[PDB]
Amino acid sequence: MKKLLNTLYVTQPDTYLSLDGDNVVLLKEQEKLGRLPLHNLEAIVGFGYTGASPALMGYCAERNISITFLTKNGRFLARVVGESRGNVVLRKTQYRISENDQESTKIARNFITGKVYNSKWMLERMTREHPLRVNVEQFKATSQLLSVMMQEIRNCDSLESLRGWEGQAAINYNKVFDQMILQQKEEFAFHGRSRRPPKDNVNAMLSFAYTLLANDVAAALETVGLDAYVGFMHQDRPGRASLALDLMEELRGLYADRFVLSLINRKEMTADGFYKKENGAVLMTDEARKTFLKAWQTKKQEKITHPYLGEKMSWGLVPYVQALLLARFLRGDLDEYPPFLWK
Amino acid sequence: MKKLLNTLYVTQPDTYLSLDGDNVVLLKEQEKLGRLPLHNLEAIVGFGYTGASPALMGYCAERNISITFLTKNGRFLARVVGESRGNVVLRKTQYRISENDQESTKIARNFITGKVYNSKWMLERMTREHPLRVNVEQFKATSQLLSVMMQEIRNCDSLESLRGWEGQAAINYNKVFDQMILQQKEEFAFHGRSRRPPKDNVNAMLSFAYTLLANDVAAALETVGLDAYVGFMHQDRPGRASLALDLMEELRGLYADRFVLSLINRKEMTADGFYKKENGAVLMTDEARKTFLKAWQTKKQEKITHPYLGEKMSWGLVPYVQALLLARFLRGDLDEYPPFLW
Amino acid sequence: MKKLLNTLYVTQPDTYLSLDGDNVVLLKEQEKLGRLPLHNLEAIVGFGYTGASPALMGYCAERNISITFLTKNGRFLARVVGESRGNVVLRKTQYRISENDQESTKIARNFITGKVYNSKWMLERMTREHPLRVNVEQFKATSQLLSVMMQEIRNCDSLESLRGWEGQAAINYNKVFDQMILQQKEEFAFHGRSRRPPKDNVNAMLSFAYTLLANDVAAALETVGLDAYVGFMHQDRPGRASLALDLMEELRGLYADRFVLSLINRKEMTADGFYKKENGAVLMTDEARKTFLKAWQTKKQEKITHPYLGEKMSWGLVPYVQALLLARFLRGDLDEYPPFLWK
Amino acid sequence: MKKLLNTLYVTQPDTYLSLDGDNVVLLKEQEKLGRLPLHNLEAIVGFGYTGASPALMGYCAERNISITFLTKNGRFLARVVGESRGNVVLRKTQYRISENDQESTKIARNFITGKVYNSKWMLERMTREHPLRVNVEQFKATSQLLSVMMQEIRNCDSLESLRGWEGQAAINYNKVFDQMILQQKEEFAFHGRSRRPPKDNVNAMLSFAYTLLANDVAAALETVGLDAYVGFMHQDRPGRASLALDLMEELRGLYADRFVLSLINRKEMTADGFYKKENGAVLMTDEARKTFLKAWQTKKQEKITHPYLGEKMSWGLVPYVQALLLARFLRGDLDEYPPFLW
Amino acid sequence: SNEEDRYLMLSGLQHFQFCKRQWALIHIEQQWKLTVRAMPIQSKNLQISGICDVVEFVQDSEGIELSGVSGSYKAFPVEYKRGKPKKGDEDIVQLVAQAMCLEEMLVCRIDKGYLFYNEIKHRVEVPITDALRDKVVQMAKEMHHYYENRHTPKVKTGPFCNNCSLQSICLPKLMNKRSVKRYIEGRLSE
Amino acid sequence: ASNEEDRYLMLSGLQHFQFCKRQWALIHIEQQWEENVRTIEGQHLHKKADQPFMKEKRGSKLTVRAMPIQSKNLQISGICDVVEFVQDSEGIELSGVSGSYKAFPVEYKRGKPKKGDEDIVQLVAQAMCLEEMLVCRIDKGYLFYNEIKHRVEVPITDALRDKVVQMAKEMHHYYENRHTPKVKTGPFCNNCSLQSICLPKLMNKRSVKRYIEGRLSE
Amino acid sequence: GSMLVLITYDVQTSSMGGTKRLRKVAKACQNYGQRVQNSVFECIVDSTQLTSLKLELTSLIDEEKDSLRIYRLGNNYKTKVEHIGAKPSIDLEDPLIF
Amino acid sequence: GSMLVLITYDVQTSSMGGTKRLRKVAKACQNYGQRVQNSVFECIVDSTQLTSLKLELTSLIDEEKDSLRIYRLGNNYKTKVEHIGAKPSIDLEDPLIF
DNA sequence: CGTAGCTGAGGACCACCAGAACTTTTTTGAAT
DNA sequence: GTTCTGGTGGTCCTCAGCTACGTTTTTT
Ligand code: SF4
Ligand SMILES: [Mn+2]
Repeated sequence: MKKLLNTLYVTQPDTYLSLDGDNVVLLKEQEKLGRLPLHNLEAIVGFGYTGASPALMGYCAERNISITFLTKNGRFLARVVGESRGNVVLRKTQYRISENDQESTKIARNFITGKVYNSKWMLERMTREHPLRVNVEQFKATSQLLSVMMQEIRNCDSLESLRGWEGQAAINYNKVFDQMILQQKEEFAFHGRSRRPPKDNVNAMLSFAYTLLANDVAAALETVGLDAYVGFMHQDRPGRASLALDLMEELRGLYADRFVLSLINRKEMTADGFYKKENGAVLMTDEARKTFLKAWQTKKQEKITHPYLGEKMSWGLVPYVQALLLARFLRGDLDEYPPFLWK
Repeated sequence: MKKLLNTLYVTQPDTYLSLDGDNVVLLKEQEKLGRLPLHNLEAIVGFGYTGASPALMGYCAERNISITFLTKNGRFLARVVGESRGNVVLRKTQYRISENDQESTKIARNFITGKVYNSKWMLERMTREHPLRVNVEQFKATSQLLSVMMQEIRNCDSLESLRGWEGQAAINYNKVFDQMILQQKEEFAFHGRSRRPPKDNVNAMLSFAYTLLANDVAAALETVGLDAYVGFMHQDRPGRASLALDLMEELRGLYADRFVLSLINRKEMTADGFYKKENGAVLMTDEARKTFLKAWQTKKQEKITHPYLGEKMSWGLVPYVQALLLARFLRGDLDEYPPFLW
Repeated sequence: MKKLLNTLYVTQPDTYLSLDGDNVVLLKEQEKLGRLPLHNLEAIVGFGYTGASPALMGYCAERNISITFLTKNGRFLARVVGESRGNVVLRKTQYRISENDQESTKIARNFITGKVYNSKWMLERMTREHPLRVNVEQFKATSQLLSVMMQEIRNCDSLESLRGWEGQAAINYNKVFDQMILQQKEEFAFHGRSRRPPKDNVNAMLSFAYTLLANDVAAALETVGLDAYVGFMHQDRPGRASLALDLMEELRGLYADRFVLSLINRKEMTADGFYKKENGAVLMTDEARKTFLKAWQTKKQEKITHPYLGEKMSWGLVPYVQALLLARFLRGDLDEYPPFLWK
Repeated sequence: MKKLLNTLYVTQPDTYLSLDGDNVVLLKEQEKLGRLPLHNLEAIVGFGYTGASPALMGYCAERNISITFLTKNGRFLARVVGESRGNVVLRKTQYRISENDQESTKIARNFITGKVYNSKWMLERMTREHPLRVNVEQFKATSQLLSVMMQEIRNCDSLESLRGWEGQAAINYNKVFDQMILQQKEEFAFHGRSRRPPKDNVNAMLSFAYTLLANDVAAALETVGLDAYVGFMHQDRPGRASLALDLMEELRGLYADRFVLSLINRKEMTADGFYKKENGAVLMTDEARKTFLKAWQTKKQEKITHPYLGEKMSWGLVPYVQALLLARFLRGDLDEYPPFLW
Repeated sequence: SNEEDRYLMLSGLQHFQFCKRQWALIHIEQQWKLTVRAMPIQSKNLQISGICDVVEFVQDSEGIELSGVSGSYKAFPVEYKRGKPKKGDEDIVQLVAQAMCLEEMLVCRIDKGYLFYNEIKHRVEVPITDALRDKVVQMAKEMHHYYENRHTPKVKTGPFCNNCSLQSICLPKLMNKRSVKRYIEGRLSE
Repeated sequence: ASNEEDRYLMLSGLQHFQFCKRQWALIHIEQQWEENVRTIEGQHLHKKADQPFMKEKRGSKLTVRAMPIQSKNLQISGICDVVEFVQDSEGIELSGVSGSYKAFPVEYKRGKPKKGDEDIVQLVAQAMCLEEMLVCRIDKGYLFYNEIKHRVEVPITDALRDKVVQMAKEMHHYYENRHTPKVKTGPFCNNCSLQSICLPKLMNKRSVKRYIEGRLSE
Repeated sequence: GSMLVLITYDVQTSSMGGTKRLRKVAKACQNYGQRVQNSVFECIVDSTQLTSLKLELTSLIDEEKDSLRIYRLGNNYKTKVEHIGAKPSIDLEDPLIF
Repeated sequence: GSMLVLITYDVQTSSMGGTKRLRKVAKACQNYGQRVQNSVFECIVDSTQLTSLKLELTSLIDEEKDSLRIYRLGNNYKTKVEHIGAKPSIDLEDPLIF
């Protein structure tokens, strides 16, 4: 369907894939929908319960193309590949850089600058939209502080110091996080961070959302051969996806916090879906969880543009290609990893 | 300590694989050839245009069931690889050791020690129980040559020079391997190496045996949790299952070659088994394939006792257990990785 | 039903024997059919696929009344008994007499006397009703020969002499029996006598009827308490019921041979239902055997009067009664054992 | 060598038995109560008012499946006896052996030897385990006397004399038997081995054990093809199937009395389950009888060895083999019947 | 004039080739071309009866005439006896016995015999000579001597005794025993 | 360690460390898990007892199950099986109801009472966690064992608390070191579920040197 | 050795001899054992009785149309047999006090 | 390891949810072993898998209305099973080539 | 009463047909 | 391409029911 950087994508379920001559062909119960070339492609990524054609796999593997089958929601199912496997030098270089400080700090500072870049224009955009009920001067002052820390972190090379500006920026964003609420302030309030046993309502939402993101971005690295358990800014620890968390930082704001804001402001969910715990903790409800997942699926289908390339893409494909870029950063002619500088 | 689950080999063409509950179902245009429980399988080897629905691939990947595709004569058409587990420290340590030349050189020392000991043991067993029909004196002389070379190779510290000695030892061993024509006529005589084309007999069987051994070594190395694409031996050519060959090296001396030789002397196959098209290298038949697979699986159920572990286990469990002995060494448990000295 | 000797011979099948007060009641399916006292009864013998009231058998088992159950055909099944009554003395006396020889010779000569009397009277009768086409003065000469047989047997005293003088009359019986056949004489003949693989059909019919009568007499001997495999005339042999063969040699006249003669006469059987296979044996067909058994049952259902007791009864009871008198001889209630005699 | 089979105690009154194929079916006014195969059922025992179809009686009798009817509290009535299955020579030899005093006294000698030996050793063993509850010395003395009896029992040739000696064997043991009991001396009012056919408590159990043993032994003797309840050695006085009692004299002292004593000692039933009639007779309640039968069968199932060669057999086979040996005595195999001796 | 009593079955000739006591256990204690079949055959000089399983009458010029049909036929015997060919000649005895019975029926001599092997499905050919017939005559008269005395013999148990179905009645162990005397003295001592 | 809450260890590792030092290493370093009969039955018991979102009260008392509880002194987080709240005017008022209630933690296991501490350790540590949430002190603990279907009482003493603190510090050090220890074999590992992994048979025997040198020389 | 065996049949009722063969096999196996489930009978037999049952039962059923399976457990069958439902069985080593 | 285990079940479809119960039990039992006759399955499992299956079934069926039996034939199952009819079963330890 | 021969009347039981769908934390869990 | 759910239909399976009868030359 859509080709981008020598890779083929398929998004619509129930669409068979076959080979005709030297070209790939999309089918849908004996209906021909498209035909695309294969001469210059590198890999095929599918999200349908298709199965493809065995001749297609044989030919592509004989020509050093790796096919990757996933599900219609974004899990990882299988990787059919010949002897190349796709990534060998890529993974070995990733692990070699994972023990070196300067390049890891470069990638880190790219993460910080991109995400807080995006965050501060989000603050500016929400201030522009709603001047009546928002004390915009405080947000403006925080915006100038954010720009100052932008300029200051643009020339930093120490990991612990970067963690420090992460701490201060996160505290500031927390102190401004309270005020983008505009409706049902009676019980939906934000008063800090509780990753473990969630407390005070909305917190729980964020945590769950974050988890989903990790899985999604994990699959992204799985498509490119990058390891999803060895982080650069985060440290490697068993049972935790360090690199997935590292890459999730930019997508945290728009794709999680803006999502929960769009959920709450439209009265999609209320206090009836949140159950209480005797120690004060807050729990989730089966119908509430299913409605949350349905709204998440609805939001995943939105079609937006890509700032760095301009090609139209859906949200569900954004984390993948970006990780691809990171892969192309490890082995490629790209000078620096391009962050998701989105306005 | 496992069960050595069974294996499935599909030969009929245009066979389709579906998953129902936990059972694998073979179809051919809505006509079902059967269904099997998946709690008894380890590997599925498809032949020809074998289409597998993605759900089966994912289910067999998440429970460590290897699926391989071969077209007609056991080539490297494809494999199947799944997602990751929580073995971060193991892979980290493996990469760190691979980065350093010295530990890799000791690992190569042990591998070539397995080479020399297993080769000398097999050739001396061949010489011992056999009368003047075999060249006893030259075999013994090659035995002392290998026994001389083994001390020197035991204390090597470079990869290129060690590659030199292993190559020359392989040539020396082939110089005596060129003789095994005891109970078979001259049409099955070994006449050198042929990498891509199975031009003559025997070598056509050799290619299939090599593929069938490699596709099991890779499955075992995926079972242990290790990553088998950064080799401790050979030049690290990108895009190859490096550690698969790395580990199957020491197995190559007894797992497939001895089976083929025993088959040839037992005359389990006949010259009519292989047919030839205009050039076609040398091709095997459906009967030949069935007989080879049946004999392979029958031999895989043989029971031995492991020398180092001193325990009774099925012979087909050499490649897992052997590979398992590597993983513990990656945690510093032992001082070096033990070879196979059967 | 109740014979004068203190035994019940209930022969109507499908009859329930129940106890009323101290009396036996015979019920034919819910209707009070018969009533009888129990003051002096010694044994109860019941025929037919039937039952017995548990109270009745419990009551009778106390007062030394053994209850013998035989099926309606004549096979002997069971003997419900308390401590065995009137059997051990009979058995020990039987074995003692068998070891002895003089009393056995007396019994054997009595049996032979009965046989020759039956034969002589049958010959006299036959020459009486049909003195038309038969050797008549020869039959009178045979009658006087049978009278001298009378005299010699009644004053005979040796076992070997008794056997020899028995054998002497057998051949005269054989010729006169061959002379007996009047109707359908053209195709059925008695030119010879064959026991082993009976040649000629008449010999096979004789063997068949002998087998039936032997089985019936064996059941008769067992139902009173006497062993059948130890004999008085014949000697010891395993698997052979010698005393049964003694009663055979007594009773093989009126009840056995007349049946075969009447079957041959009256056109009740043709040679078509008979076979001949390579030696002279006649392999009976299914229909012929069915008719033979039906005729045997019908003749068993015939009504006569016992010559000695003078009481009306059927033919089927004739064997049992005879055996009973033999028991009454060994227990000491009688002085002799007349099968068919004046005395 | 044979296999022991079950029995079948029908306790529900107003029942009925029937045949169907090779199965026995238990009926009660046209609603079935069960069906059991007849190839693992070596006896049938009826209680109260039971009936049977003549076909069932015939089939059981000719296939060695003894029937037996009892009333209310184990009163014997109307055993079922079938045909004579042959073996005329053995029966003739047995009948010849009777009426002669020499051989009869020999077999009586062996029988009484067995009885006295069993009684002596049972008493000696009892005083050997626990001496504190009993007076040892008296027991010892009795053993001595019993030992002397042996010689006299062996040194006699007249049936009248041995019978008289029987009385002494009664008078030396009965008085002792009172102190066999160790518990419930007040609950189980016990007046010695004194017996009353109307029963006086702690005699109902003993009578029940005697009845069951008598039925089992009669069946065992009639299976082998002879008769020893009115036979050669015991008295001829009628109404007493007691040579079977005489064949179990070596057993009733051990097999029944020891079982009753263990039952008393182990507190397996209590005086709550017994009661007394107005006339002075005593009866056992239904649960008590069921428990007693369960104990009897479970005891029968246990395995022991034999004095002859050590071959394993259960309890229930001890009577049967004791029958078989007797026949093997009358065929000239053994010099004289070797009795049961612990 | 009862000649039937002195005649026995032919199968009892087999059991004197194996476990001599078994014959007394069964017969005494009483406890458990043309292809003609089931021939009742009796012989007087050796005084034995039985049933021959199969007789093949084959036409030839130099044969023996049969009753009822003119010409000359041989009467080769065939018996179905499963098992493996065995050295202890347990099956040839009944073959030679029925052959010589048939020959006594006609007073002549033949030297041919067929036998069936069911487990191998094999045809086996056997000639006969004087050394077999003399042994058969001696064995038959010795059998009569045993039968008329009602005597049960004693034989060595052997390894085969775990195969005779009468092992619960044959009682093999009562061959080499210490006798009841040792039991008597043992009970005296103890 | 985004906010120091990421360095939280499992309660379930304590029991594994106490029994087989390598078993805890296997479960919480290399992320391995193999199941046998006993652990399958125990998991079934746990999921049968894992039925949230309902409360039963008998007039005075109430029960709560599957509590996500954490403690910062040891920095250990986990989930408790059951805690029973009893009506008494002694404890601190708890959110969700009215009045003063006292807490008692009880957990369910399937097995005989163990000669060692093992199981009780968890409740000990559990107690600490609760005292960090409701701001109170607990000296009473409850257990139920299903194999004997029996209730066992445990007090809470300071020596046990000190031992738990010591092992918590030691296991934090082990986690930071990424070190798998070695422990004595004994008859422990015949139901040790991961038996085919921590290969205890190879520890007590001789090293690799002498074997290969001997087999190479002769 | 008097061991436990289990016999399961499955006879086609559609053919010409369906009903008669079904009835005859059911009645010819109920003699030797007991019904624990539909088409599943279990019995306690020695070697000889089982051989006789096999030879007698291999003739009632018709091959190429019906199926019949015989499973032998052993003399220690008390430990390799389990019943979990609500159709209780009766054992033949119970003293059997009806 | 890998002992042979035979499972049989007789559920009641006259009940309120009989049809549902039968379908669920059939599907649940099919996941581990083969079918040889209607209402009987043969499977090759170890103690772990047998335990899992037993819990699954006893949680799946109800008591008081249905019956279920389980047998284990041990490690030597090859020389204890005999077959006569025409319903063969594919063994899972032969080379298994399709 | 027991042994066969046929009905008939409900239960068990598996293969199809059509239709609507297809997403979720992190924590406990054995040892004769 | 899979899971689950109703719903249908034709094949195994046992019990209840009614009619109609019951015996054979003596081989392991
Ligand atoms: S098994 Fe031995 S004792 Fe029994 S009949 Fe055969 S030879 Fe005689
Ligand atoms: Mn607990």
